[PDB]
Amino acid sequence: SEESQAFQRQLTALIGYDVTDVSNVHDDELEFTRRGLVTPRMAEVASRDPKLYAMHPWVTSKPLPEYLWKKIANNCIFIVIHRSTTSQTIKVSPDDTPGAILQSFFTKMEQDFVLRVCGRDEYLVGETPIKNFQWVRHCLKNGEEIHVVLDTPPDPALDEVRKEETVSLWDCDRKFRVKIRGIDIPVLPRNLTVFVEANIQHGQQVLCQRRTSPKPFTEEVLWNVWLEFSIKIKDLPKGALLNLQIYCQLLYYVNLLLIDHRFLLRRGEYVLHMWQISGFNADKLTSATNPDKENSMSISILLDNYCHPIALPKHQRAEMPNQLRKQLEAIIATDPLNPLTAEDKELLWHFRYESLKHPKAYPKLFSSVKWGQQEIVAKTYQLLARREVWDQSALDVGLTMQLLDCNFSDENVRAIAVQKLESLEDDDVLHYLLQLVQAVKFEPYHDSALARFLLKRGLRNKRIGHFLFWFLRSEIAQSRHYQQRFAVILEAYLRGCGTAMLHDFTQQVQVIEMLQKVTLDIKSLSAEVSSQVISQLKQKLENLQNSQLPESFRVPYDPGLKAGALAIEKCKVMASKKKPLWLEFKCADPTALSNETIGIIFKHGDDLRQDMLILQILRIMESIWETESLDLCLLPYGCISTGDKIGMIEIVKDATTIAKIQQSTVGNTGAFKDEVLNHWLKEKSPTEEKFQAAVERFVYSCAGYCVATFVLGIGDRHNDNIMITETGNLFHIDFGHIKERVPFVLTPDFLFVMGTSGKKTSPHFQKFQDICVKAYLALRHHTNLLIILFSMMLMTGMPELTSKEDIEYIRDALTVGKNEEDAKKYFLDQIEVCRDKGWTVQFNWFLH
Ligand SMILES: COc1ccc(-c2cccc(S(=O)(=O)N3CCN(c4nccnc4-c4ccc(OC)cc4)CC3)c2)cc1
Repeated sequence: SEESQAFQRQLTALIGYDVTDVSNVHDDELEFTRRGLVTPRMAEVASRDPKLYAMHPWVTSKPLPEYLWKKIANNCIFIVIHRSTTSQTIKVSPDDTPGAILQSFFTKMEQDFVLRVCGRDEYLVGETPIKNFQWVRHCLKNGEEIHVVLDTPPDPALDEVRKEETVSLWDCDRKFRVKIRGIDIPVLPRNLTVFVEANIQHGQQVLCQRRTSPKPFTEEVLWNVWLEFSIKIKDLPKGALLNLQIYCQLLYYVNLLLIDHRFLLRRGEYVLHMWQISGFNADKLTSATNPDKENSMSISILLDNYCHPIALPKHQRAEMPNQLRKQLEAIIATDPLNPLTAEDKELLWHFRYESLKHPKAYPKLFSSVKWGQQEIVAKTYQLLARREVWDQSALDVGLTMQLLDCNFSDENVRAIAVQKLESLEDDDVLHYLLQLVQAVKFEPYHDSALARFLLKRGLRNKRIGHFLFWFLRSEIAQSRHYQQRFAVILEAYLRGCGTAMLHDFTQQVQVIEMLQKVTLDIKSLSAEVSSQVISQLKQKLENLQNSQLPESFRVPYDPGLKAGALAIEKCKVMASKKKPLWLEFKCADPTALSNETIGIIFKHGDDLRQDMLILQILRIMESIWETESLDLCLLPYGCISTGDKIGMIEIVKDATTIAKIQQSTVGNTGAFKDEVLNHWLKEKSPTEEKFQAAVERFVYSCAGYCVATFVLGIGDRHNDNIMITETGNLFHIDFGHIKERVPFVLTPDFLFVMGTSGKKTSPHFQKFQDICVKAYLALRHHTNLLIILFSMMLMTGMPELTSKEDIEYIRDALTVGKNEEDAKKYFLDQIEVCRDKGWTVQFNWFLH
């Protein structure tokens, strides 16, 4: 039809990639995944409650934090309910249902009304106590009033979805072989000899290696040689990768899955365009080929074809000594970055039913399996069929994440990690979502349980689905390595989210494309900002607003908010290397009880996915702290990669950098004075109440950021990259932008404000040291979780292209090993290194 061809053409523009494109493909896998995902998508669309889908309430089952409780004086919460123009402040209990709060409204003077948060497409509905709604919790934390507009449900017809579209391998004792025909590149000019190393890999584990003779590095090098491996064909596991690498030293690589998605041994002829190494990475593991056929290195190979095909079948007492049990338990209580030795692995494997009794043992036990041995692998599966302990176990997200990393390539190992994730409520899925999307890079096949968990969760909740879109779209628009997989996963989502989200995504995508042009132009007018730039900006925004540009769009980093018209007078270009656009918008919603403006920074030039990852991890730290009743007042500002080297960032209101506070100079030229931050703080606070409230928030936020940045290894920052709000909330910005050194930014200007300038102690600095220690020890209760996120982040987001060594930073900084008091002391040390010390690093940067 056309019809369907129009839709597909719609889809393509949203995704920013053509899933029907069959040009950079050498098999069926992608098309096969497209059709495979029809079922899971249709089962979730059909099974969806349409009423709750449309109103997407955002709730949690977590207790309301202690902190939080102390903001509810007499078991009471006030809710102001608007209707045209009148508004009454009902009195409510924290366990009252929105059902109960509507009866308590009509009786306190046609059932079809919901409470809608004023100024936002956010609903307080369903069978949840009002205190357990995240908006309600947001309000309680920030000391704001809870304003709701009594109105009519959203019509679920707007979310309507358009009706849609052998010889056994274990009988083969032959050793496996690949013919290397040759390599061909259109131009050399690196400025030698070369060989091809051929690896049989299973999830980063090298099973097997054969290599070619060196030959001179011409534009074309023929070999043309059989490389016979030590490994039999019957022992090739599912997920086995043929990895082909070109040396002198590593210059190019490419991969070919040896067992395909239909369980068939790969046969025949391939010409494969390779990826280049650029002067330890999820990129190294991709099954995708370079689409750039004009410029890339190519390798030509032949797989030992047999006119008969080869599948891959689908698998159908005693007691431990006391001291070996203790040997084992010591292994199991060791952290994720701790190397297993050959001995440890053998102990793990020999005593593998004992090991199964401990869910924490599983990464290390599955890391002790010989995946290059058909019979051992078979015994691993017999083991995983015996899973009562794993299934009864309390979800541990840290443990589960670990089974979904680069070390686990077996479908069946990974499927029990996803099994566990099913029990996460939507609030927790949102916390981990970007890390779960990224973990899709460690999957061998396009269609995986993980991909289907993400799809399912995205289709079941519009807030999840919103972030799944942008997170997937971000990767598609800058990862050639994975854009084909992620595009197929994104199209799948897109075919089940409903007509209204499709409409919304289009406008957002449209707004974003318009603003890209508008900032490309301004970057190039402005050399390394003049009248005739804020001429041509205010000009271009006008000639768009006003054009062309949508009447409203949803804010991608905060989908409950809708932006309307530009505030053209408030829009500047920031005085910065990359000329970011500071934009401000009118809020589309009339029921918005303020006049405040929606601020959005748009920047070309930098890859914003690193920031995303760090910001997401800090939010995890806050939920970790929340479990121990600590609020460190972070501001993990919104920030979304929207396409290639572009994206938007939340303007935090009433906020300046610390540099600007100092640069009302001060006599440059140079450095720096201790009061000023405090005077600015007094200058911005009216009452002595608010001032001291501000000094307090400062003590918490400073502590949060000192801990959070130290653990992540990104605390040695210059103060043009540290901001503070008028109410005292300190925050770091711009994690892109990742001797003498410093573990964090605690400069004399922060110390004054705490009242310990020049150099002694004070009540506030005493609180600071105490809060830092509690915070630090709380994160350490979750050492494993943090070690896995950090190591995943580096591998999926941090070029570099990183080395077991960069990853080990965090265990050092988390002082793995140590006890509560040696760790308390370590961090109290770090607080002292900053004090010594003072302004040198800030001054030093001046030095240029
Ligand atoms: C207003 O609240 C903010 C929220 C987030 C951010 C932000 C977060 C991450 C990155 C960016 S950026 O790349 O657009 N940024 C880079 C650093 N940057 C500066 N560099 C040197 C000196 N000053 C700045 C700067 C100026 C103003 C400012 O906000 C008022 C923030 C930083 C400005 C623009 C900005 C800035 C302000």
